Amino acid sequence: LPESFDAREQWSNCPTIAQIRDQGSCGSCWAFGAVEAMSDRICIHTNGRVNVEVSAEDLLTCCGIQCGDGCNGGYPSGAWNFWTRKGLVSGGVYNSHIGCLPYTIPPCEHHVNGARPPCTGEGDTPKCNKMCEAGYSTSYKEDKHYGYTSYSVSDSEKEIMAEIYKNGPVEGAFTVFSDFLTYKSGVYKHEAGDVMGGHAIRILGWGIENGVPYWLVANSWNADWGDNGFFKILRGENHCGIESEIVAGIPRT
Amino acid sequence: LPESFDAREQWSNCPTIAQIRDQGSCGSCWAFGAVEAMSDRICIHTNGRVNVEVSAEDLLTCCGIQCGDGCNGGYPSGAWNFWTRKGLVSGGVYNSHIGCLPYTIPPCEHHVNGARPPCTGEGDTPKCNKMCEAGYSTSYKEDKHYGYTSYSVSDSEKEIMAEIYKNGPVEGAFTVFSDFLTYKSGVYKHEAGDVMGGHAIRILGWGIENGVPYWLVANSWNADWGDNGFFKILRGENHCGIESEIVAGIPRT
Repeated sequence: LPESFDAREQWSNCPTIAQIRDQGSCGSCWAFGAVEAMSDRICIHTNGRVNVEVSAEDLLTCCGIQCGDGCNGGYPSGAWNFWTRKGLVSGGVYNSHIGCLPYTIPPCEHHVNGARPPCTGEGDTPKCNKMCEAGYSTSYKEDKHYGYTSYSVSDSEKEIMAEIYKNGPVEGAFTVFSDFLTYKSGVYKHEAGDVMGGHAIRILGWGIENGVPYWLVANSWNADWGDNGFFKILRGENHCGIESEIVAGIPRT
Repeated sequence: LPESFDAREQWSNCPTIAQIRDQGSCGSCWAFGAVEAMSDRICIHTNGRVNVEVSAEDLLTCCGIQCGDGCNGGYPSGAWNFWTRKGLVSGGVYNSHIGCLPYTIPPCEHHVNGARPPCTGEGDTPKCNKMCEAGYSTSYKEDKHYGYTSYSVSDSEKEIMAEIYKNGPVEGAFTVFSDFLTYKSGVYKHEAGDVMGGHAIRILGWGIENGVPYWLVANSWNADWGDNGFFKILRGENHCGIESEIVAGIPRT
């Protein structure tokens, strides 16, 4: 296995892999981490032939109790589970107007002095409407994209690495401390600050930066957070349980 | 698979299965759900031959950063990794003087009234003393028992059940609300309640209360909290994440 890896280089024809989104003022990081990596994988699974942004709207509103409690938080493995069964329509970003269900919660500043509104506390969850936005060609039903299988990956570096290399990006989670919130670049290790909680993310590569091994990680706090919305985190010593909740799946053909 | 199951009667030769520990004033439930399930497994796998209380003290204090922040909380999957690599010594309950390193943190009252002092959040992590207590027949390095494997179990009801039924109780986790804290009897469904955090526990069976399918769970809050130390929580609904984070392993024997 190579000394570093990027899903975006390895599968450059797939655009969603370089994309960064915004969950807004809603705790849908469980939903985002999932729908991001599904998009990457549908594309990867099809040599590019299929290129869908899978909807964060669909999963967040329509999943139910299995995924947890919506904008108040949720469970990744419920996400991929719902995907293998009820499956997931496409949906661009806020006012993208692409696919079936574009995401309907606005972008905001996540701990950064920008020009968009302040995010403020987890939004409330919207209802589930089994119908694509008006203008979209096919219906919700016909627009579903299915998972064939989903699974948890074990706490083993080499294993989480083999998975990203062979099947594309995965979903992870980790404890979040205050000192995280103002990350800018380099490799995040924890030193200071209080607990804030788990928070789900999409892992898309690994590498070494000045002696230090890392996971390359996409956050859903838009691109003016961190390193263009991405970040690196210590790899190897379960740092913040980053290696404890890897979940993944294979798209149906 | 059976419609009902109890590891406690499946392997009645295996006493640790029926035992409720007390974690005391320390957030070491991640440690307690693992050594508990590990003991159960060492007993089941050697068919009776080896019977030990695996030490909570050793895990909690000597595992380090791969497991978390000790008494402030940690990560089940880093516990089972530790076992497979560095091993765990024998330790019974507080003032048992059984085994190498018995637990050094006092039993207390956990969201109940009782004869014992109230628990506290304030819980320092005892240091990693790599010495068996005085009297113990065998030295610390000698008394270590090792994991052969550690693995995450996928979010599948039918798959979780079959792991237990074929291999022993498991460790797992769920999101705790405040309505949980005052449970007594019956099957847990989260109705009301506010969010309090994760809780790592040990699952040892399943069944059906009045139509309601549930999982049999050992808490580590002593026996006067709840149903003699155990509780039932609903099944098949990833309810409060119960089917989301299951970890296990096979003893080296």
